[PDB]
Amino acid sequence: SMEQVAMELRLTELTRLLRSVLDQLQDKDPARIFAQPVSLKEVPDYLDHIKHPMDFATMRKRLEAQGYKNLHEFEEDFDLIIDNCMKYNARDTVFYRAAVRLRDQGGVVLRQARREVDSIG
Repeated sequence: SMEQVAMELRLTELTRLLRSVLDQLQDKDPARIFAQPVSLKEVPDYLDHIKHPMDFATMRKRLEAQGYKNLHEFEEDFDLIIDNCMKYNARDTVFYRAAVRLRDQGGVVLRQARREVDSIG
């Protein structure tokens, strides 16, 4: 149908916007601490601690399959990156600290993304 097409154009444009959001958030991680899945070879117990692992490469795979229906879904995944780290790693670690800085800096990008998603529909 023409409606299904219109819908798919909206999803494609959301994907366009979320791809830009993703690039902006990932720039706030210049150390690349969150770029890839935590290695289960290198942290073999990880899944005993963290039930839903997340990372920026995993988000990008989902993004490129148009797997985020709305900004809320995307933000859920971003928040998992941060919250997983802040639980697994102690407060005094470079990892925890990287997550705090990512959360704080990402807030700004996400605040305007939400306005853009609502604004453009």
